[PDB]
Amino acid sequence: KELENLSPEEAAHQKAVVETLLQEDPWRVAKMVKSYLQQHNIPQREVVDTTGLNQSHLSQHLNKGTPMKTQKRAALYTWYVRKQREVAQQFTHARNRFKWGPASQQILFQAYERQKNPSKEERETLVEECNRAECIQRGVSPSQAQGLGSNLVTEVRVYNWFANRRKEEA
Amino acid sequence: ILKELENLSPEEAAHQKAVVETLLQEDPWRVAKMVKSYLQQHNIPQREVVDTTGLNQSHLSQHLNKGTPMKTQKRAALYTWYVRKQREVAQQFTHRNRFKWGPASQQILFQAYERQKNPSKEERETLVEECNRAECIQRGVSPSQAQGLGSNLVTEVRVYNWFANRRKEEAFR
DNA sequence: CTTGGTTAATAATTCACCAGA
DNA sequence: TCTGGTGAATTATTAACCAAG
Repeated sequence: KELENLSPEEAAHQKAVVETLLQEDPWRVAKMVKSYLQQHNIPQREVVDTTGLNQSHLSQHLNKGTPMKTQKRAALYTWYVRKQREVAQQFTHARNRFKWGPASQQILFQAYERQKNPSKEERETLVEECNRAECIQRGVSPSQAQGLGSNLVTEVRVYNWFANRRKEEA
Repeated sequence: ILKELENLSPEEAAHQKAVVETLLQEDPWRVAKMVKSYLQQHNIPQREVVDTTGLNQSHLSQHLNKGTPMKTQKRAALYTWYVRKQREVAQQFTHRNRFKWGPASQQILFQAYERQKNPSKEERETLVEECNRAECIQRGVSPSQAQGLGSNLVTEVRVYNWFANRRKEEAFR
């Protein structure tokens, strides 16, 4: 079961962390929040949907060094620190639209450069070849940590990454 | 309250039905490029099209900027809109939509800035008219005193926010 | 299956807009 | 004479179906 996602002493840590970041340099902290969001391909939307921060604003702050009031940044830094409810999910092999991580794509291109063939066999030869990459890229790495949740490479996807790439070239 | 007392002309419409009827045979993409260049030049919000072409924003874009296949009926709504749109040639003649900076105006504003960020209202309303020139010129009809740029007509306030923004554009890099 | 068509979503961008010093 | 902060709006880009050879 779950009985850990809430510890006062532990939480204190979360909180204490936010006040170290809200004292650090915003853009330094920002590009940290970005890198994570990147590494873990987390829908920008998921953040907004919860911090109540303005999409345009957030984007502008994470990609451009646009000024964000402390209280706001507090909202972000928190969500960020509390988000590691995600490692608990990659630690226990036990919505959001799927997103192709750069890692999986760099290879998705192979089969294409090699042979745009959609073989439901030489597909898996990449499905777990992507997921192994996705898992690697984002800290963890057990070929089996299924904590990829919604970003997990599947054939309800790979087949499409080829399909689409097809409808492209002329 | 400008007039268009021929707006509903027999021949006039007849010709419209024929041209869309033509492009509809022409290469779908060559037409797009055409529709795109018009939209670009006159800096028309893609959105204005979508609202009245009942076409899918994503779709309209993909077709116009990429080689995305669109079935006839829609591409029909497009052209029809396109040719009907070329009505506003009246607006530029007979001397509600978010404003936008055409390239010609912008390439000119960078100087008035890289030169010296001087936002002197003495120099602002000087620029408004200089860009407002390029705009008309870039888009044929050059009757400067023909506020035909309508929603896209450069104003003192714009150049302000522009300069303002560009300055504040110099943040964490 | 897959290619013509098509889009709900997501997010970068653009242009503003406002509070004070 | 703006400038930190902010955001409603617009649009390129995503990852999808879906009908039908």
